[PDB]
Amino acid sequence: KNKCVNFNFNGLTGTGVLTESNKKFLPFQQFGRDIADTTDAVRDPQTL
Amino acid sequence: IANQFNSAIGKIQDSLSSTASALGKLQNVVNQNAQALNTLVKQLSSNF
Repeated sequence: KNKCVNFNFNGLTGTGVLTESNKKFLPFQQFGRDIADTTDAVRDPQTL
Repeated sequence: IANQFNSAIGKIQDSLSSTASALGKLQNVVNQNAQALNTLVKQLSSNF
């Protein structure tokens, strides 16, 4: 956490830092996006 | 003249606190710059 690293998820690849999010996700969706098709939140596939 | 001048200043505050379309010239500058930036980011998802 808190380091600009590389992301290798199941269906996503990016670069950035990882901090705590105050949002709420539904169990029928993995990640979230902004209004300009940019990713801002990802779910860990191991722990919820 | 001094009573007509003080009554004309007080009508500007009643016109600006009720009518929100009085500053439409300054609102069109901000809205035109937001559509030009949202179009540039949304064109990255195209395939060409």
